[PDB]
Amino acid sequence: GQKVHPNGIRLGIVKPWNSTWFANTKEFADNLDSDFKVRQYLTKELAKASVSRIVIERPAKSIRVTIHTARPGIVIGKKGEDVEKLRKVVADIAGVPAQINIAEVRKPELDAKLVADSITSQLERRVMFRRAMKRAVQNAMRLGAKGIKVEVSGRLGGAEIARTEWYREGRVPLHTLRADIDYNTSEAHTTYGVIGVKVWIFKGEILG
Amino acid sequence: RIRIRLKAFDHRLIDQATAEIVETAKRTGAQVRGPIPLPTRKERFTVLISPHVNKDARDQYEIRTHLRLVDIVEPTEKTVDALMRLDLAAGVDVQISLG
Amino acid sequence: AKQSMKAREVKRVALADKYFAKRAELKAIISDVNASDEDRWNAVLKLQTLPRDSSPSRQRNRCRQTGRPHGFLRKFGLSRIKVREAAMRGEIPGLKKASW
Amino acid sequence: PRSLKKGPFIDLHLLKKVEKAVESGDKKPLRTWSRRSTIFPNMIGLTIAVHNGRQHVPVFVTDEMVGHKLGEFAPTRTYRGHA
Amino acid sequence: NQYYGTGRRKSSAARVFIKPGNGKIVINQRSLEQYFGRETARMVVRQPLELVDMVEKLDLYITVKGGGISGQAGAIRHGITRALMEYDESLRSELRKAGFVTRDARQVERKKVGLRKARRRPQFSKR
Amino acid sequence: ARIAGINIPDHKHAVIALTSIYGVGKTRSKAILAAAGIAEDVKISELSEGQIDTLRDEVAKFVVEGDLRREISMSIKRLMDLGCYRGLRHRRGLPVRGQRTKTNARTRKGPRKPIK
Amino acid sequence: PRRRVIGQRKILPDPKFGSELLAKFVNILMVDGKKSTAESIVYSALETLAQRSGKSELEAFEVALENVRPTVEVKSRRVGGSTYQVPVEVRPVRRNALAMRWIVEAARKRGDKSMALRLANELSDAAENKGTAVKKREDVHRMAEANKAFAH
RNA sequence: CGGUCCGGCCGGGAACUCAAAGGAGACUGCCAGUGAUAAACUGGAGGAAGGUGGGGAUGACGUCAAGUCAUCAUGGCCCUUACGACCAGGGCUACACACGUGCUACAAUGGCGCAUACAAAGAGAAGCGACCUCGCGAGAGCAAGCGGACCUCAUAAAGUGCGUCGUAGUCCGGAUUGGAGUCUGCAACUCGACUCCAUGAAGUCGGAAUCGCUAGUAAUCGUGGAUCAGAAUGCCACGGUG
Ligand SMILES: [Mg+2]
Ligand SMILES: [Mg+2]
Ligand SMILES: [Mg+2]
Ligand SMILES: [Mg+2]
Ligand SMILES: [Mg+2]
Ligand SMILES: [Mg+2]
Ligand SMILES: [Mg+2]
Ligand SMILES: [Mg+2]
Ligand SMILES: [Mg+2]
Ligand SMILES: [Mg+2]
Ligand SMILES: [Mg+2]
Ligand SMILES: [Mg+2]
Ligand SMILES: [Mg+2]
Ligand SMILES: [Mg+2]
Ligand SMILES: [Mg+2]
Ligand SMILES: [Mg+2]
Ligand SMILES: [Mg+2]
Ligand SMILES: [Mg+2]
Ligand SMILES: [Mg+2]
Ligand SMILES: [Mg+2]
Ligand SMILES: [Mg+2]
Ligand SMILES: [Mg+2]
Ligand SMILES: [Mg+2]
Repeated sequence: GQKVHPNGIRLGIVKPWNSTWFANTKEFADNLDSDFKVRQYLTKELAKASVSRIVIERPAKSIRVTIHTARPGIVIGKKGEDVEKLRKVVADIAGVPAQINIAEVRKPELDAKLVADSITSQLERRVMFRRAMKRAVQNAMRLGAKGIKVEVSGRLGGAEIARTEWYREGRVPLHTLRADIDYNTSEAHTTYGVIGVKVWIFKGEILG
Repeated sequence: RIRIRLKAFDHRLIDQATAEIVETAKRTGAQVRGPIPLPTRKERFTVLISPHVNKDARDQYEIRTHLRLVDIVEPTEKTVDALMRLDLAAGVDVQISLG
Repeated sequence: AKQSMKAREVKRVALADKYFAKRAELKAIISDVNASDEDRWNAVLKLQTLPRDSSPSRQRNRCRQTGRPHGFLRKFGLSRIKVREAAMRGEIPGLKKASW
Repeated sequence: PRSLKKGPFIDLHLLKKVEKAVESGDKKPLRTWSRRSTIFPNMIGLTIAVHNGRQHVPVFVTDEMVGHKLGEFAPTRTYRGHA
Repeated sequence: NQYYGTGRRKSSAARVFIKPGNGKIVINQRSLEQYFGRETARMVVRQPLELVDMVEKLDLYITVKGGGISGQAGAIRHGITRALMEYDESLRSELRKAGFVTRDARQVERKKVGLRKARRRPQFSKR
Repeated sequence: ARIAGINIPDHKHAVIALTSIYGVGKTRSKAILAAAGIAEDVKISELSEGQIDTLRDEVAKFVVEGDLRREISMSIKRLMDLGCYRGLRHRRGLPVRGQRTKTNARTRKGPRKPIK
Repeated sequence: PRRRVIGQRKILPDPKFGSELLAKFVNILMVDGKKSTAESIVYSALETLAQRSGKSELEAFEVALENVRPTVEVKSRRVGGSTYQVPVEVRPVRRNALAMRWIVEAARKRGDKSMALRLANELSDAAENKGTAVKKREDVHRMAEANKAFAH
């Protein structure tokens, strides 16, 4: 293994964080623990709906969860019922008075997490992995991103030896530190094992 | 005087937050000294990155706490209620003390 | 690690924060300069009668997500591999790669 | 070494067992896992069956052992030789 | 009357105030011979006033902080040359020939990872 | 010349020649010269018998060669006949106070014996 | 190197005399970075040697070094089955380095009391055309004079 | 400038070091020659730095069935009143041997004692712990300041001045061993660190071979942090001479 995390190398310049707050040297670990509890809870619950990102933000002794999702219909459902049903239990998990903001994403076949869970769920319901990859690749290209590179890996539907496929198209420079490279990965649980999916999507270079 | 000491993680956000507090305090009170900077606390960490065995494979990370100090020398009766009313931005900690 | 080990560390934190009082009591009565000598003997003996798992020096610092014993970091609460995974996903604030 | 201000160290059950056995006065082996306890002169003249990990090795206490903790007379490892 | 120069070196910051005088080279509230215990360091202090003929023509007032003996002395030299180019302004070609104005851009190199120092690797061996 | 029954060197300095006895080292020798009033800048040459009388009294106040060798031999013998862990380690001939013996115990194991 | 043609390295002269040759000599004498003790050694040695010989330290050190400068040196070529050891005309800045290096190596190999006296005695012998440095120069030069045939 | 308890120390003062934030700046820009009118190179006047200024970060498609099922996740198999648990004690620290990586040395460019000067980076609340008293010391007791450009860790050392030592197993080296101890900790025997007194092994520059390094590098000297109740000759960093 060689490469760098392409989100972590751009955590400073172009990509923002996923948990922005401040602590002393005394409550830093407990902030991390309650953050990770609400992250695992939110992912496990609204995994049927397609979340994309979670901005955990705790301004001044109250928590705030901004859920970037694509389909708000399974997040909300009826007239603001399940969102408060989630909000009281986020307050229950973190122990703090709470807030939940729920935001949409436009073009839900362009972010890095959504394409990855699409290929993941298709591989769980047992489609051809080449059809899954090539479908997602040409969907992102006709949606108009500059680049996409997808890569599935391991136990590819009927093998004992585990090869690693990747397709690129467009242009997607990774050693550029000023690009906008949405990277994310995911795991498919099949009875052939764990099939790993990674996807880079280059949206556009950003200037100073 | 009430001294204001603002600690944060992002220098853009801390500049915007001290800008909003200095203009809100300037609108009401008188004799704000200035948003001075203090030494940025550069906490550092070294992690082995291999899960089993490589001593020669390491990353090093920093948490760069930026820290500003804004002084208010002549508070009126209501600037202290203005700042205790003022909800400050998400990701900036503040400490205020008269004396 | 094993789930018995994680619950074992929860047992240790429970007994430590339970008997935080009596330990400071008997260690004052041990370490004080002017003290009744049989009271000092009784302080040592009652300090033994306390359960051994109620020392703060007995709890190993586990990870707070996977219980890996070696490779802790106190300002994060997580092990080194999980803190690399979380820091590169971006769940820890202000944590970029230290280039100097 | 143990600090002089704390006195010596002997745990509750060996101290009580020693005092009961010296108030009675019998010669049976006092079976004892407490390897770390400082020998008192009220333990002089007794057989102490110190656990060495594997078995209960016996020591017959004399006047010379007045400060030495009990595991000095009980080698934990076993080394015959390499030849 | 006075002139100002900031000199910098490895970790030394020097403040030099040049005046016309008789030879008083006073550095941080103690004399030059009481400050520097090396004639090489005193040489590095008085080098540009050896290039020009102003050894006893001009006094000064010098503070310095940080660094070491030679680092402090090199910072003194840099501040003095900056102040002389502030003073007569015509010795720019002379100080460029002397190689004194050129701010010494060397620093302690940072110890990298896996290496015992800045560049020394440990004892590699095939077995 | 003689101090506590054993000769000391003559041309050397005072405490450096007084360190040449089994039992008085540099600190105890400095304390001896402090109690004697002879400062430590004199040689053993040009010292008179009154000063050697003071030194002999003050040195015999301590525990020096013969009694110290009885002390150490009786202490090691006590450990060995007691049969404690340090006694067992002394009669084996290995490092006592907790060193390692996978390598580097050569002060107690002497040279490196071949296996042939 | 292979690509770079690197020139020389500027070293500041001594505060005593201004001699770049003495700057090179105190650098070659100094070990473990402590320049001050080697400065004291070379200043004491030139002071006492000029006090014996009469004349200045600069002229005395220079002529006793000129009596131990090499003229042609030896280096391997190997190309047959045995090692050719061809002679090479030295460079006019490298002969200084060889002279001071052999002098300080003979001074370290000497058996005197202090290194000031070691350098003093070795450079007085190097003025009187005797000593270990002089014999080393003469034997390196005589090996080059033997292998004069490989001036191909 | 004032007032000086002579200590930036109190009125101050925006000039300075400094602390950040925003910038300007270095790009073959200018010149000459070579060069195919080109790419480019050899130079040099300017400039704080001349050609990538220096250092880091960034590790292409892939190779080695490389490593980890013991961070984690997981297909299958195996265990299920036990291969799962819980507790006490022991072991992971053994030792006729061999290797790897380091530290201390073998000394006079040095050792010892007495004074004297110059840093950078950091870390601190179950914590850092001044000042003052006691102990030769490790430390003890009292205990303000402090979430800290505020106080504490904390004296930097090599260096400088003087004295001494006289090339020796030495005033080198410090191992090992006995006694006496302080701290941490329920608990220092196996099995901690450190202090004091004493003891003072081998070693007098290293065969075959082999390694690191091109400049603030090598070499040498100190200091900190993480882990951490206590436990680094390591690891990660910072400066000093060079
Ligand atoms: Mg990498
Ligand atoms: Mg598990
Ligand atoms: Mg522990
Ligand atoms: Mg260095
Ligand atoms: Mg290593
Ligand atoms: Mg290796
Ligand atoms: Mg080898
Ligand atoms: Mg002795
Ligand atoms: Mg030019
Ligand atoms: Mg140029
Ligand atoms: Mg690059
Ligand atoms: Mg394999
Ligand atoms: Mg157990
Ligand atoms: Mg181990
Ligand atoms: Mg005292
Ligand atoms: Mg001396
Ligand atoms: Mg010798
Ligand atoms: Mg010694
Ligand atoms: Mg001693
Ligand atoms: Mg010998
Ligand atoms: Mg190189
Ligand atoms: Mg620490
Ligand atoms: Mg520690």
